[PDB]
Amino acid sequence: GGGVGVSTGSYDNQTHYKFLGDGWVEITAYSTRMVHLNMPKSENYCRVRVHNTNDTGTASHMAMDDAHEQIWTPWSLVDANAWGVWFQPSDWQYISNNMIHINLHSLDQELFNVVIKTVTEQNTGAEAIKVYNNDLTAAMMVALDSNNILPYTPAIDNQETLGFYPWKPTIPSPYRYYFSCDRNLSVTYKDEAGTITDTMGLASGLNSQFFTIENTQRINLLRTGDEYATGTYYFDTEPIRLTHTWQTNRHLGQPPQITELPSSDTANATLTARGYRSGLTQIQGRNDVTEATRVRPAQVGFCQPHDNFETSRAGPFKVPVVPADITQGLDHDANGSLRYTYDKQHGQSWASQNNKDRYTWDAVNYDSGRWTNNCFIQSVPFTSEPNANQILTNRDNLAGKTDIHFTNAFNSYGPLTAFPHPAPIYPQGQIWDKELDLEHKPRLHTQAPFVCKNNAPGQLLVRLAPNLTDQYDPNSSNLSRIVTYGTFFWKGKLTLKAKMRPNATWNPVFQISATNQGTNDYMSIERWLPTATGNITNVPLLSRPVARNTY
Amino acid sequence: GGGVGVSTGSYDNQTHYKFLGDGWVEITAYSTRMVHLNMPKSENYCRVRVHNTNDTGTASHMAMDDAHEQIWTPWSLVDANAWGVWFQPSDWQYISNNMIHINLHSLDQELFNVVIKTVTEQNTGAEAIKVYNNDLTAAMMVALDSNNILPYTPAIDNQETLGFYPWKPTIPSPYRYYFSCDRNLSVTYKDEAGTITDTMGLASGLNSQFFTIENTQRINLLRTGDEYATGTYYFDTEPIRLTHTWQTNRHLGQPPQITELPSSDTANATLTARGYRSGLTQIQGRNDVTEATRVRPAQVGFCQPHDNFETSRAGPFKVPVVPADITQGLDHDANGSLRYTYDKQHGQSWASQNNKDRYTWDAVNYDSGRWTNNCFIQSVPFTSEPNANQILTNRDNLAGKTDIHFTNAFNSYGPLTAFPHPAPIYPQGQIWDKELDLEHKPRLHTQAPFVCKNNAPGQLLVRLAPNLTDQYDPNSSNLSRIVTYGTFFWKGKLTLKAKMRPNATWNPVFQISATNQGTNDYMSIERWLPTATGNITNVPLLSRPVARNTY
Amino acid sequence: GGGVGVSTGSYDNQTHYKFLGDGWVEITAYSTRMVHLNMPKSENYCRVRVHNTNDTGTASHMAMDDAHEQIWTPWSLVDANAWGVWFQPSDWQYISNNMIHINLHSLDQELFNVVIKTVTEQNTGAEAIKVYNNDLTAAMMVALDSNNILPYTPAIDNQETLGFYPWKPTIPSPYRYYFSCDRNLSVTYKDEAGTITDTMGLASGLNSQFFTIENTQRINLLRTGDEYATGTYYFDTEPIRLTHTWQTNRHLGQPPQITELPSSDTANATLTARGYRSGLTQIQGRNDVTEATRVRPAQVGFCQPHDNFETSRAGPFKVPVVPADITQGLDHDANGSLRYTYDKQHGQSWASQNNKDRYTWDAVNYDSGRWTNNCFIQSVPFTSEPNANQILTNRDNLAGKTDIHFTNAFNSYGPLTAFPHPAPIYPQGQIWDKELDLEHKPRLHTQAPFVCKNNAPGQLLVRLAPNLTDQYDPNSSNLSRIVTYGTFFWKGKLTLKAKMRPNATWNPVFQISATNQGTNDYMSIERWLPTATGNITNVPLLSRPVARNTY
Ligand SMILES: CC(=O)N[C@@H]1[C@@H](O)[C@H](O[C@@H]2O[C@H](CO)[C@H](O)[C@H](O[C@]3(C(=O)O)C[C@H](O)[C@@H](NC(C)=O)[C@H]([C@H](O)[C@H](O)CO)O3)[C@H]2O)[C@@H](CO)O[C@H]1O
Ligand SMILES: CC(=O)N[C@@H]1[C@@H](O)[C@H](O[C@@H]2O[C@H](CO)[C@H](O)[C@H](O[C@]3(C(=O)O)C[C@H](O)[C@@H](NC(C)=O)[C@H]([C@H](O)[C@H](O)CO)O3)[C@H]2O)[C@@H](CO)O[C@H]1O
Ligand SMILES: CC(=O)N[C@@H]1[C@@H](O)[C@H](O[C@@H]2O[C@H](CO)[C@H](O)[C@H](O[C@]3(C(=O)O)C[C@H](O)[C@@H](NC(C)=O)[C@H]([C@H](O)[C@H](O)CO)O3)[C@H]2O)[C@@H](CO)O[C@H]1O
Repeated sequence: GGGVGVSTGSYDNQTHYKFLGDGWVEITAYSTRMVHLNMPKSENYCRVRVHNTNDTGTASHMAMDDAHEQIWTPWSLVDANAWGVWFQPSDWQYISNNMIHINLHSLDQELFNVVIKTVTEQNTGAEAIKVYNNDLTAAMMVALDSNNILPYTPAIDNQETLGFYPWKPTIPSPYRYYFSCDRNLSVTYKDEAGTITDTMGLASGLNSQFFTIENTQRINLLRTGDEYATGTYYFDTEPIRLTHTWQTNRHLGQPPQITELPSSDTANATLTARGYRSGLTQIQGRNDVTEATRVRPAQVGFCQPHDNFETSRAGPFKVPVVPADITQGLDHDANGSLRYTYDKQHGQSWASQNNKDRYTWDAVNYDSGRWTNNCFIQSVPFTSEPNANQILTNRDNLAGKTDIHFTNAFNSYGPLTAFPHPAPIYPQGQIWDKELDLEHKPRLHTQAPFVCKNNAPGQLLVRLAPNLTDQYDPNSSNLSRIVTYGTFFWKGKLTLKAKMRPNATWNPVFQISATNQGTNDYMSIERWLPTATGNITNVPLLSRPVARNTY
Repeated sequence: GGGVGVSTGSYDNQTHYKFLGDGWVEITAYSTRMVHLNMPKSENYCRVRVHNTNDTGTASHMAMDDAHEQIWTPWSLVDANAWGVWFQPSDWQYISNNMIHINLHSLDQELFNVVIKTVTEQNTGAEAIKVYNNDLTAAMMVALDSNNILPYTPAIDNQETLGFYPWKPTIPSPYRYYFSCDRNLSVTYKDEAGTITDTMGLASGLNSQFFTIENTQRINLLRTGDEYATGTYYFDTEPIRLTHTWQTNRHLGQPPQITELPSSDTANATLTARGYRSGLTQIQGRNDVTEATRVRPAQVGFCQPHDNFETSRAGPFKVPVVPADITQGLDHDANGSLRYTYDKQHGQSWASQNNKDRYTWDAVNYDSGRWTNNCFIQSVPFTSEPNANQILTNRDNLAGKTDIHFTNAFNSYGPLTAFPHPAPIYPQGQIWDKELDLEHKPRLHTQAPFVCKNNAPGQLLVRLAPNLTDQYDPNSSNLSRIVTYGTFFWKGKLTLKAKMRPNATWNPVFQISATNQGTNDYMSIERWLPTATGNITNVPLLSRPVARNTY
Repeated sequence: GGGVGVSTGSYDNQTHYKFLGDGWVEITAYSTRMVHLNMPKSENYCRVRVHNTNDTGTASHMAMDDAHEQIWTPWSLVDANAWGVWFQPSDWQYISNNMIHINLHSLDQELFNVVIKTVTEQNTGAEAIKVYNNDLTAAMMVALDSNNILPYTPAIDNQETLGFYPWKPTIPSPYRYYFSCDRNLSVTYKDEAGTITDTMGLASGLNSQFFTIENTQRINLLRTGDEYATGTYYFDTEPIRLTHTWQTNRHLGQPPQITELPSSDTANATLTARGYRSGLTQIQGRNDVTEATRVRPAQVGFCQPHDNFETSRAGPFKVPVVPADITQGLDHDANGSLRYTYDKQHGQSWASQNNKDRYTWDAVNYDSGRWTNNCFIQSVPFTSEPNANQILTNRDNLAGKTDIHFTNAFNSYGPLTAFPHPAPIYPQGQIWDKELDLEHKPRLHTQAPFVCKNNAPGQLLVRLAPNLTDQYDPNSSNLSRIVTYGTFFWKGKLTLKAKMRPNATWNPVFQISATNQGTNDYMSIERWLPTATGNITNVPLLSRPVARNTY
């Protein structure tokens, strides 16, 4: 039933594995958090703009423009979407090593053991002690948006999701969303003479959308004995592959036939002379077949315009880039490696004195990357040994500029392009994402492995109902109210489908393994262990350890 | 149902006896305690090491090395395993006198009448009074580990088990477990010149295990009206014998036949001359049969290496020793007598000004002990009247050292060895123990009479759920929280099977009996009685009073 | 049906995995080999002795004595018992990483596609060409001993088992067994004056056993179209644990309670003073409790007499030693680490110019090892700070000899001893073994994980039936016969039961992983890969990667 002095739920953070048959595993991940909620700093919906002129008023600083318009709401959201919420590091190891693909099934959520307290300051003076006592009749307002009427607002974008540590309490993310506003910011370079427009526009009768939680939602009122339960949500998603691909566009198909086996282990094999070699090529006018010029089934990976900034009405923004392997040439931005910034709750370490910690994720698929300094375009009719005018290298100045080269603006994407879908990032990364409502849709989102086809799981919104003092004027601009905060337990259940991997290879596969301390190896075990004072860190685990044959 | 203002359980500490048939008794022992729980001194799992260089940095002090590595947890354990929890002294007398063997059957446990209070300090100043008031919505976290996933950690090792006095409240033991770390400590003697290594190692990727209660367990949340009940656990164990054996290896079999009965009560009987005596001996080349040299069915008891310190990766440790009778020669360590150190809650007396009280338990089986100064080895071919070179005594210096003798290093254990299983120690001693997970297992554990064959009874873990103030930063290193403590009642039911003893002897058997005060006899009654100020002591009762025929 | 020109079997070397339910896996390993058989070098049973006087005629060389007596038989045995026959390296990785325990179920064997050819030398002269042609009517003799009447003779002892490479043909091991003979070899040291007896004895009417394959067995005759199939054999065995134990005798039980948590990550925690500490110890006369001297449930591991040579009638031999961890002190022989010697067929590399390759296997269980220089025995009554006469160290000269110390002769094994069962060695190691027919049996065999309780799987014996020329005299001492050899396919199916491991730990477990070439790390991948000329090596894989809680 429930009431004062009776718990409305239980605490389960453990993860379970059922083996359903041959190779198939049902993974059930329970997660529970104690959540700390503060009375909102304003009772009102606010429409606020951040316009930073100090940064953008001076030339060439375009890329740091923050200017936008947002609706601030008194509500806060409980957002469970990150991988670090659901699993402990060893679970991720076990899944990553043993399973060929995995998929989302269902999601459950609960709120229980609501506690609301009021704060009074007794013994006013140098002592200034605070007294804490229960308000048994106070309520917490809870709303779930199942129909996704409100703007969809993943909390992991700002790393505001529930913490990754079962035994540490966590806080909600305050709910907010963008509002339509036009921005004009002119494009300049460093120390350029002129004037930067740097203006924002008036509200648009066309594009204005102001949503209210109270008008769009059914709000449940939870006192202490109350509990709230979301129904079971079911994902419709495609499974993601947990094995990386090594196999480049030059590894596809049948190798050339060697003339004979080499005599010693140090010797190299030889091939039929390229003039006499059989094969298929799209080069005209030459009788040759070379491993580089032979036709392949598809383009694996593609060149992407990198550090591309395009401007629509809202302002400049960087065009996303499909994550691919940074090659031996290490260039990160061409291949669009992800870079995370996160706090102690989600990562970092309590030993760290910095405000945030940063990690650059490199794609684990060694096939589709591009190494730009070694890319080139050659003139037609094709020739062996091109001269300087017959080949375009990455050392060539585009539009007479020293640091701009054709690979900056070059886009090779086309019908023949094939690339792997990027990989989940265990402690910090977005599990699922809502699909855009546009008619023509992207083939993949960049940050999130799973995209909900029809309807995303709802956003769970909470706030404290206001406690009013004895004096309340509805027409007053300032509102006096009782200082109040609350805590509650969030529990959720995430079910996944996965399948065990085969091993057909003679040789041992790569695995995620712990390593002794004292060597600086990334997997050195002490990083997953507590310290003497209880400091702990949770760092990104490599994913997709095991290789796969593409073709 | 339960709620605020309704008790969720009852208090039964009394012990019951059912007589089920011929000689068979079902013993049901109820025990109840009020338990006092403090908010944990840290919210974090901590990995801490104690390395005492002051003791081990100087030579010959090896035996006092404390160095290890442990995981400190915020959780506390309620541990009912000691004999002093379950029985009052007269119950132990009654069982020990009348019963030939006894065995464990089942165990139940309950938690009820949870009370949680918060502490505030009013009237700040010289008065500095504390105010106590109920937090009705606060919860206590409870976890039972049935599957024994967590490291198994008997609280009686440190004497941290629940107190032995029904009317006195008791406290939990904080839960902690060892963590893998390597230690190097060199071996030295007193005033030896050199350097002692005395180092500890870095964490091991191989051996590191860090467990979390939240990740491995299902935690129940208990408010005031809530109660928790363990299911019934069932022991699989072998019964233990409650009668001692007197019968030495020289008492086995048929005595020699006397020539004639003696003439007076003071006279001694005589035997057939050893040269003419019939018998069986393993001595070669002599025609004799003596009571000492005649063959016996088995070796009763065996010589043990004593004060043996062996070193694996973790450090030096003393090898355990099967408890046996300290003989007329009184030597304790050769026969491995147990020595307990315990506090007022478990023993001692509230009249005592010492921090702890100490008792040395001597084995009650008078057969299998070894008296070392009278042990010797004799050369082959055997001879009567050996000279100094033909016999090895315990006065002989081994490796040219004054205080080391062969009985230190000598191990006689073999296929013919038979010894009694040691005995339970009533007020302070471990009732049951979990079996090691190794493949080749010890025949008995040294401290505990009962060893659980398959799965030990679960460990019962508790903590207070954190109470947070109005200001909580998840990323802050320091955590401010409301001062909170709680109390609850622990109740348990331990069922035992026992069988009454026969008496076939003409003469009266030895019994455990009280004795008048004024003589210093160990059983003097005032030790079991309260004092004027209420001080009470509970001291070890001898066990296995009644003799038994071995063969 | 079968006949000339029809194959009687198929080639399956692949390994299969069925998932039967929760955590349970049925592993089916097929293995197939082409076997090359030569006409035996003698048609007779021969009783031969090797007596090497050159080695043992001179003092101190006792340990190299090879002297024995054997029955040489014309038969050869096909022996499938090694782990390297059944699995490819990645299969062993997969099993070793993911499975907590494993057990033998059944064994099948087949012989098919028998080919027998005769050799004639045409064009006698400098050319001396050999001609090969089929003898269609020739037969191969096949016998399986199900009842184990013949002496049991594992071929892996000499590393004569079928090769580890599916695509490489292999040869049988010629069948032979020991014959009873007495040897006298006196014990001497280097450059000792005297005479060494070094004799062997005459045949014993008591102990002589001469077995014949033809008299004890039913032999099947296989021509080309014939095939042979063993029935299904079923093992009765205990499963073996695939997880190592780290937990030393000093890691057992509850750690001491620290006074307070340390202030900084560099600080060490402190414990209650040993004089005031509660606990249980077997030391008498001291009021202390130390981590080294506190009582533990059992002895984990034990000291073993090492390089112990005992002599029965047959000669000197080294006493086996239970494999245990070689500690930080690295001493191998005290802990009995295994050392293998093997050829290219079973290992090594075809790049190697040495005749054999050698590997020393160190036990993977980090608990039960002994580090001998740090072991010591201390005098009674116990004292802190012993002087030189009060402690026996490993630097102390035993019997006045420089290099002999008490740990050489010291045996701590007893009732309290517990140790792990050693681990399987993947490429080279014996899977199963027959149990000795003695009444009192060893608790484990040293080399083989699995011991057959009742009846071992039969030995499969083969030979070519003799081809006789036109001239045959039964009474002639020399036998002229047609040069003949044969080939056949051996196929076998080994079924195993295994169970997946749980992971309850927060931190990542250690795993077997491949590693990039260019670092000298043991797991560097190129060792599992072919070379340019086709050379390949198969090296021992570490086993039991994942840690386990002992207690
Ligand atoms: C090209 C050049 O001149 N220098 C580069 C250098 O920029 C690059 O990274 C630097 O070098 C250090 C090497 O110890 C780190 O890699 C630093 O990166 C940090 C970061 O991104 O801020 C530090 C941070 O602490 C790290 N993360 C954690 C959880 O500790 C991350 C992390 O290692 C990476 O993100 C991995 O993806 O890196 C940065 O100052 C180095 C890279 O080796 O190469 C030089 O040539
Ligand atoms: C050999 C020698 O030089 N002297 C020994 C002496 O060590 C030994 O014990 C001492 O003598 C007194 C006699 O009154 C006690 O036996 C002391 O032992 C204590 C102990 O272990 O600390 C005192 C303690 O108070 C006692 N326990 C309780 C509950 O009161 C225990 C207890 O009596 C024993 O453990 C019984 O097992 O003993 C100690 O100072 C004596 C023993 O008689 O013999 C001398 O020769
Ligand atoms: C104590 C001392 O004076 N020297 C030891 C030394 O004996 C010991 O081993 C030697 O050092 C080399 C180091 O490269 C090898 O370990 C050699 O061992 C061999 C062997 O057993 O013959 C060589 C062999 O090729 C190796 N096996 C394979 C398959 O390649 C094996 C193998 O590495 C081991 O058996 C592993 O168990 O070793 C030997 O000459 C070294 C060990 O590091 O330590 C010195 O201190």
